[PDB]
Amino acid sequence: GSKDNIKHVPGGGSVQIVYKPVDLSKVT
Repeated sequence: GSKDNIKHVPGGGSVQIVYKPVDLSKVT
């Protein structure tokens, strides 16, 4: 019913490290 089932990746971490490493600890 479907072609080759082509994969699409709108987002797979491609977005850019959204999770910021904690910078607050850095302040000390």
